[PDB]
Amino acid sequence: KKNEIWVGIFLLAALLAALFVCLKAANTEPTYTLYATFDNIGGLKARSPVSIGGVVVGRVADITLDPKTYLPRVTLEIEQRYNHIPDTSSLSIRTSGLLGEQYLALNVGFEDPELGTAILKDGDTIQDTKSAMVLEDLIGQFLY
Amino acid sequence: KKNEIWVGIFLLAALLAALFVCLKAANTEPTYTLYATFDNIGGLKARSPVSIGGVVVGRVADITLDPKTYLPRVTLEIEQRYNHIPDTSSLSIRTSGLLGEQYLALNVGFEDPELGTAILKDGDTIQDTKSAMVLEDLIGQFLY
Amino acid sequence: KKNEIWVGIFLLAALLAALFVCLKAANTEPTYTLYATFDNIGGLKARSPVSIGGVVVGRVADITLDPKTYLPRVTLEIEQRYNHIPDTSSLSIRTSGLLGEQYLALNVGFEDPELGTAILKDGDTIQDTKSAMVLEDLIGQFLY
Amino acid sequence: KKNEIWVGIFLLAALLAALFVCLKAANTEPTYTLYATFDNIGGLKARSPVSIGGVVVGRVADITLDPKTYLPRVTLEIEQRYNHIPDTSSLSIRTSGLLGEQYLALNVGFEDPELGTAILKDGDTIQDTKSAMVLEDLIGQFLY
Amino acid sequence: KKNEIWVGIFLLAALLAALFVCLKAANTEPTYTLYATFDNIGGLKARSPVSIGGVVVGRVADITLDPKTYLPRVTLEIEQRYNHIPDTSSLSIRTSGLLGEQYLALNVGFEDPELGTAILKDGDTIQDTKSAMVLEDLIGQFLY
Amino acid sequence: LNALASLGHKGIKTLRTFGRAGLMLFNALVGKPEFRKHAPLLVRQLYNVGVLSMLIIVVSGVFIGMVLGLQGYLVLTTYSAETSLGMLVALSLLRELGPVVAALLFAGRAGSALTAEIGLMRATEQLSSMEMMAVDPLRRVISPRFWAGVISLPLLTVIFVAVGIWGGSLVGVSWKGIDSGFFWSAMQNAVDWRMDLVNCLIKSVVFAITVTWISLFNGYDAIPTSAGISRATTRTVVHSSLAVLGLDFVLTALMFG
Amino acid sequence: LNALASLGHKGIKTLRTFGRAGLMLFNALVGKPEFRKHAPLLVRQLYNVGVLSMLIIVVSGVFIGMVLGLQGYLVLTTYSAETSLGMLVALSLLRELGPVVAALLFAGRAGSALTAEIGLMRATEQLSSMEMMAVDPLRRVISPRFWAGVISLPLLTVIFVAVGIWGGSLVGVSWKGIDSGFFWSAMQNAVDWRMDLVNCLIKSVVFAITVTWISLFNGYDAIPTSAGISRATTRTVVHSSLAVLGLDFVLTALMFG
Ligand SMILES: CCCCCCCC/C=C/CCCCCCCC(=O)O[C@H](COC(=O)CCCCCCCCCCCCCCC)COP(=O)(O)OC[C@@H](O)CO
Ligand SMILES: CCCCCCCC/C=C/CCCCCCCC(=O)O[C@H](COC(=O)CCCCCCCCCCCCCCC)COP(=O)(O)OC[C@@H](O)CO
Ligand SMILES: CCCCCCCC/C=C/CCCCCCCC(=O)O[C@H](COC(=O)CCCCCCCCCCCCCCC)COP(=O)(O)OC[C@@H](O)CO
Ligand SMILES: CCCCCCCC/C=C/CCCCCCCC(=O)O[C@H](COC(=O)CCCCCCCCCCCCCCC)COP(=O)(O)OC[C@@H](O)CO
Ligand SMILES: CCCCCCCC/C=C/CCCCCCCC(=O)O[C@H](COC(=O)CCCCCCCCCCCCCCC)COP(=O)(O)OC[C@@H](O)CO
Ligand SMILES: CCCCCCCC/C=C/CCCCCCCC(=O)O[C@H](COC(=O)CCCCCCCCCCCCCCC)COP(=O)(O)OC[C@@H](O)CO
Ligand SMILES: CCCCCCCC/C=C\CCCCCCCC(=O)O[C@H](COC(=O)CCCCCCCCCCCCCCC)COP(=O)(O)OC[C@@H](O)CO
Ligand SMILES: CCCCCCCC/C=C\CCCCCCCC(=O)O[C@H](COC(=O)CCCCCCCCCCCCCCC)COP(=O)(O)OC[C@@H](O)CO
Ligand SMILES: CCCCCCCC/C=C\CCCCCCCC(=O)O[C@H](COC(=O)CCCCCCCCCCCCCCC)COP(=O)(O)OC[C@@H](O)CO
Ligand SMILES: CCCCCCCC/C=C\CCCCCCCC(=O)O[C@H](COC(=O)CCCCCCCCCCCCCCC)COP(=O)(O)OC[C@@H](O)CO
Ligand SMILES: CCCCCCCC/C=C\CCCCCCCC(=O)O[C@H](COC(=O)CCCCCCCCCCCCCCC)COP(=O)(O)OC[C@@H](O)CO
Ligand SMILES: CCCCCCCC/C=C\CCCCCCCC(=O)O[C@H](COC(=O)CCCCCCCCCCCCCCC)COP(=O)(O)OC[C@@H](O)CO
Repeated sequence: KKNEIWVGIFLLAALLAALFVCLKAANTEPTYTLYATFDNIGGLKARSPVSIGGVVVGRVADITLDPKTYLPRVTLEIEQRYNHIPDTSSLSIRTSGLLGEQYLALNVGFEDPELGTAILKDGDTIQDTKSAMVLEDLIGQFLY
Repeated sequence: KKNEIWVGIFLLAALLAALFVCLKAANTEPTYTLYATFDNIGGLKARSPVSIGGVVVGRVADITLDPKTYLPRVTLEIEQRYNHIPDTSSLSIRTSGLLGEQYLALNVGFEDPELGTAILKDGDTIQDTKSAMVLEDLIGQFLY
Repeated sequence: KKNEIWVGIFLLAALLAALFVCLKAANTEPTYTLYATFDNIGGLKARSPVSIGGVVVGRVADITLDPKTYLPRVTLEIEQRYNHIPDTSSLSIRTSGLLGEQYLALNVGFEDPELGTAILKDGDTIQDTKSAMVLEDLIGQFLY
Repeated sequence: KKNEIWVGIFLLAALLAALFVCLKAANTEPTYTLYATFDNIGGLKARSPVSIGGVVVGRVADITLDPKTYLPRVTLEIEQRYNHIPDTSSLSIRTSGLLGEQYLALNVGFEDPELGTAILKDGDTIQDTKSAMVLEDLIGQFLY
Repeated sequence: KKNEIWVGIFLLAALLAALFVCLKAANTEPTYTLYATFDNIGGLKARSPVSIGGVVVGRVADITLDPKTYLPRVTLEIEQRYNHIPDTSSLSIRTSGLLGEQYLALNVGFEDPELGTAILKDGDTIQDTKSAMVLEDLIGQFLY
Repeated sequence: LNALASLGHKGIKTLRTFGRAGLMLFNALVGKPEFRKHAPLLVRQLYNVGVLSMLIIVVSGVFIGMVLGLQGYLVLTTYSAETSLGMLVALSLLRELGPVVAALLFAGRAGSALTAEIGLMRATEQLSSMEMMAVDPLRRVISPRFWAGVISLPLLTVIFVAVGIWGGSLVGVSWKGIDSGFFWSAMQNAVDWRMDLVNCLIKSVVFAITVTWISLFNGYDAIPTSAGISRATTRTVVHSSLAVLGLDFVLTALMFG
Repeated sequence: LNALASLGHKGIKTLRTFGRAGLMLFNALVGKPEFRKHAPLLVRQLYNVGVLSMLIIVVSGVFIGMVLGLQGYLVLTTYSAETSLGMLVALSLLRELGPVVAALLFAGRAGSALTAEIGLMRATEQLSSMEMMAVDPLRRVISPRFWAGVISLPLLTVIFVAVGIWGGSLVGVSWKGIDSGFFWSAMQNAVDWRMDLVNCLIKSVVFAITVTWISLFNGYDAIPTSAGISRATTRTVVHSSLAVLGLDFVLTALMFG
């Protein structure tokens, strides 16, 4: 008919308008890869956040202990927007609540002084990589 | 039947008018925006409140880690009632109990002496901004 | 006459069930009003109890942060049975266990030694008072 | 032919739903066996992980009690990829955060020095094998 | 109809035979009863287990505060497998984690010296039995 | 397109089904009070809707409270918080389980029996023979059954919560051995009269209007055959359960958000 | 006494109602396999029972998971444990809500449509005219509808749990702003394949046998009038909901006790 098509068009407009009002509400990105080697990581998993000052800048997608020396080797995915981190940076593992559930804190120890310190790029390796605390040798630190 | 359509249009409009009033009252006041920068904000998410001695006056809109220095830049929304805050006023991050959420303590550093310092308005920055505590440095430095 | 008897049993069962919920599952009197101004009240709320020695003697009515100094001005609803409170009293805010609710610990200054020291009656204010704790100044006072 | 198409869509939806639960919501390999006898295993359980540096390298079976001395006997299922563990190693039981699970922290004695120190493979025993904690002897070691 | 009754009797019997097997397997081995007395048992309820280094071997049947001296008298049920525990074996009350249940630690501290000490067979008492602990006087003696 | 015209055809006849439902409830509840003629009619319908629904409400409330008491015990005993079991059982019934599960069982038992009754009165021409005696069947048949459903679901909800709390204490105190002084006193200072008892009654009144209006209309609008009545009885259970669970989310975001 | 004789009279005719139900299921499922005649009959009944129940299962699962995500967020945010919301939502669906609520909606929608269908086939003498063609109606009518109900309720339960977990993450991650790496990884090492995934399937198979057997028998044993069919359709919803909730307590005490 005539008004039957105008009713079928006024509904499909409203049906896709709510699909654009909700999917655009409540918020892909290019990344690059870093590597780091710790002694103890315990509690860190894949998709754990990487934070600078409390703001999440990356993820963790690996860990994978490596053979022949038995140390863990974390692989990071920092976003492409934060492409100015120097190589003098550190990595530490923080606790974030209870039940484990650790994350990585990347402190941008930026110097850019003499000698010429290089910006971290795709494939490089952070060297400091402090460790995760254990809580059982801290009370052995306290009691002996 | 010329009446079953106009009743059903009014009935379906009166349901979604009730549903829009209900969903708005679950998810105003003129406010004025403040900006501040911290070294570590850990736990402060969006919509976390700002308090005057325990009474909530403000909010947090977005966190937004700043480029070219890599420090977070939190955006406040102080309400328009409390318009005599000096700019010697401090900020801190506190826990809200023992296991609570996180909040911003707007420590009002009252001076108003023979100084001639202004109050604040939209777009001015607080320079005190101590940081949030970590729970990892203090066990590392008190217990070594 | 069989249907009207069973409706009377159905209405009697719903009244015994509403008495069981309102009495065993959930458990107006003339009061009077006091005043106090604390430095920090953090966590206190309207309809929170006041207690002398542990026993509830009144509530909290409408905290309402005071202007011109921005200190919180707590005002109370103490009940007419306890009309002998000396005005050399104290107040503290305590936490009821470790993760419990937060309440006001009205300490009674049981002296009335000389001066004919007055009785808190409607509109009067308290001076001593005490401020709640924040857990960041606890570790600040411990290890600095 | 309309009914048999919709049954095929109903069977396809139940297979995509079973893949979503088994992969994103819940996430046989040849292994080998190591032996250890602790003094106290408090909280440890079958199918609990073993970890080197934080990374899971095996599980726990066989937690039964050893007669004639009444000391707990634990034997492990370490995986065939990590066939280089020196038998001068250590063992510890740790608590995974503060209220988390119990796990075995296999410390690797990375020397393989003189005398060609052997490789743990099937049936071998570990002899360092520290302890678990009880929380009573913590404060007994603190204040006596 | 001579068959609808004998089928329905067999069907109703096969349901309550299934319901009796199921309810029994949700709420054996010969054991031997043991008794002990404490000064404070706080938290130890019925059906709380007894452990050898972390492995549960016993139960608790009833508490039964004894008249004429007013001390509790807990009744144990050790399994018949572990028939070499001497009369010098200690008992203690422990927490099972940090916030756990409560349990009895059957410390098998056997000397078996040059003189022939006996075995805890049925109906004999343990005299070691330290007590449970309370964190009220312990804080009251360490802080005074 | 021949698909857009068929979709707008179903979108028009959905609008005048909502309009027929608004005219049925308006012409049933409005005009000439008649408190003496309708008072015996209310008591008979309060038997069919309310008294005959007490078996599915009392037996289901005891089992649901016993499952809540058993499943909440195993969670709380990890953190040594098992004296808070009565607070957990009572609050999870006064919100979200007392209102919702008693409305889903009301829609299946009393909502199906109301659609089947009215559609049978049109298949045997009882509603047309009342119009011939100059009696309005919307005021005489529909409206005593509406008020019987709005009265009896708030009364069946408070019985559901009462025997559900008793079944939870039957597991916690009697079987597991929690101290009964700690069990009941932790419940009494957690349950507020405004946030918990009044909000339970607001939910069960909104649910009672919705379930009864859907159930009365689907019998009044049914096709008066033996197969068309059974199709409308199934349509009541689907439309009532999607409306109870949908409104339960909107009222949860309002009351406790 | 004249009361003890009337109680023993109802206790005898309850025994031979259980005996008629055991003879109906035994003579439907036993003898002469017939895999080729019954394979087109299974696919048509798998449409009526399974495909036509997907609307009430998908829409109810999203709303129930969203209420669980909103109500569990307000509890966990007191103790700063809100990254454990995904463990709470997934475990409270794999036990006690996935099996139970999908069985109560299966009993109201597909259980009512099965009692109404079979009782209509006896009111129009379709089952008696099949015996006159020397076709057994217990093997040809009853048994394809039994296996369609035992197949489709385990398949509808796994769809209910899947869209319920998605609705819980839709509140926790998208609206409240929990870190999505913490949300999903805390769920994955809490959900075990044996204690959680297999125990969800055992419950939904025990519920599928019980609901389908009750629903097929109440249509086969109904009084073949238009009022006797509607009485048997209501009897299915009451007997299925009391049996699902009763068996849910016994299986909870076994599996997780
Ligand atoms: C110095 C050393 C320090 C050591 C310290 C170490 C230890 C420290 C902590 C230990 C653990 C603490 C234990 C916590 C125990 C307390 C847990 C508890 O009681 O939870 C209650 C559950 O009620 C609730 O809302 C949950 C109630 C609703 C539950 C949701 C319904 C479930 C089903 C969903 C519906 C589906 C649709 C219907 C199905 C068809 C919340 O009540 P609440 O108190 O908050 O008051 C109400 C108001 O404040 C809102 O919260
Ligand atoms: C379509 C056919 C219509 C048929 C109508 C059928 C019958 C309609 C209702 C019957 C009784 C309702 C029982 C509800 C009892 C609850 C009534 C109640 O006291 O709740 C008040 C709020 O209510 C509220 O938000 C408003 C909530 C109540 C609404 C619940 C029913 C919704 C539909 C009602 C529509 C008719 C209303 C006509 C009003 C013009 C709270 O204040 P309260 O003092 O405690 O302390 C306030 C303190 O917090 C500060 O002062
Ligand atoms: C004081 C507070 C007052 C608040 C007032 C708020 C007003 C709330 C209105 C409720 C209307 C209820 C009317 C009943 C509508 C029930 C919905 C319905 O009809 O069901 C299906 C559609 O479902 C559907 O698309 C999905 C239907 C939605 C179900 C209705 C939800 C109620 C509102 C919840 C929205 C939450 C939004 C949350 C946003 C975050 C029909 O398909 P179907 O052909 O198979 O039929 C079967 C047969 O035809 C088989 O051939
Ligand atoms: C030094 C200073 C020290 C300071 C330290 C201070 C702080 C210390 C503590 C802080 C608080 C801790 C927060 C606790 C957060 C964790 C809470 C949580 O996740 O609970 C889970 C809920 O799953 C559950 O079973 C609950 C699941 C089922 C829920 C019941 C269903 C609800 C409805 C009922 C059905 C009605 C019938 C159907 C309706 C018609 C249990 O999973 P769980 O991990 O146990 O693993 C499974 C297995 O071990 C069994 O437990
Ligand atoms: C009345 C008409 C009858 C019609 C019959 C209809 C169809 C009947 C079933 C169909 C498929 C069932 C799917 C269930 C899949 C679950 C099967 C399953 O693997 O579960 C096993 C236990 O099961 C168990 O307790 C027993 C539980 C399964 C029973 C669930 C259905 C109950 C009724 C079944 C009656 C027929 C059974 C005939 C058997 C003789 C666990 O071991 P699993 O290797 O994982 O690791 C063991 C590890 O812990 C140590 O080795
Ligand atoms: C692998 C595991 C296998 C386990 C196997 C276990 C076997 C489990 C048997 C289930 C039988 C289900 C058969 C269906 C029985 C359903 C019960 C029933 O018929 O309902 C009413 C009786 O309710 C009643 O007294 C109460 C009926 C009880 C409901 C059935 C419970 C099922 C078993 C749960 C017991 C938990 C015990 C827990 C103990 C701690 C009848 O009244 P009513 O005239 O109005 O009729 C309406 C009409 O006649 C109106 O005129
Ligand atoms: C189907 C059953 C039909 C029931 C029929 C309807 C039931 C009733 C409806 C609405 C409630 C009426 C409104 C209440 C009237 C008063 C409303 C009001 O705001 O006044 C409050 C008094 O509270 C009051 O004493 C009134 C409180 C007394 C308790 C009465 C509450 C009604 C209980 C509801 C029944 C539960 C049954 C359903 C259970 C599932 C003052 O503030 P409140 O003192 O806090 O602070 C001050 C303090 O801190 C000291 O200064
Ligand atoms: C409607 C859908 C129809 C589904 C059709 C039926 C689904 C399947 C039924 C029963 C399961 C089959 C029995 C499992 C066979 C194996 C049974 C078994 O006991 O073997 C275990 C292996 O586990 C294994 O790899 C087998 C584990 C692999 C995972 C397969 C589990 C089946 C998942 C269930 C589907 C979920 C869908 C429903 C979701 C609601 C060994 O012990 P486990 O290694 O632990 O310790 C050792 C470790 O610590 C290292 O030494
Ligand atoms: C106390 C305060 C609370 C009160 C709560 C009030 C809530 C209760 C009000 C009315 C219910 C009374 C019954 C109303 C009618 C029952 C619902 C209905 O409309 O029926 C069918 C559903 O259509 C359907 O696809 C379901 C269609 C969608 C249902 C509407 C969803 C709810 C409203 C969201 C707006 C969406 C607009 C678009 C979103 C922007 C339409 O039949 P259809 O044509 O197939 O003909 C074929 C054959 O089935 C009958 O002719
Ligand atoms: C865990 C459980 C917790 C305890 C639960 C206790 C049990 C539940 C308590 C109260 C609910 C009872 C509601 C009272 C209903 C009374 C209303 C009534 O009389 O209804 C008539 C019969 O109803 C009826 O089905 C008679 C109702 C019978 C009630 C069910 C009792 C079953 C007891 C044996 C079961 C053995 C199981 C194992 C038990 C150890 C229906 O006829 P109608 O009006 O149309 O015309 C008149 C003419 O036909 C009646 O002769
Ligand atoms: C996979 C493994 C799991 C499988 C699970 C199996 C469970 C499913 C099995 C069979 C259900 C099939 C349908 C069976 C029949 C449906 C239940 C039934 O018996 O029907 C009525 C209930 O009677 C009633 O009072 C309900 C009566 C009590 C129901 C029995 C409770 C459950 C068994 C507890 C024993 C109690 C003994 C005493 C306790 C010591 C009796 O009609 P009545 O005479 O009124 O005539 C008048 C008119 O209603 C029909 O003639
Ligand atoms: C929050 C929700 C989350 C998302 C939920 C998405 C919605 C749900 C998704 C999938 C379930 C759909 C199941 C697919 C069913 C398909 C099976 C089917 O075709 O059934 C026929 C119609 O069914 C039907 O009611 C047609 C089913 C319609 C499905 C409902 C769509 C409603 C959309 C507009 C609502 C506006 C509300 C506001 C939205 C913004 C029944 O005829 P029957 O076979 O006997 O003979 C043939 C001849 O009669 C059919 O022409």
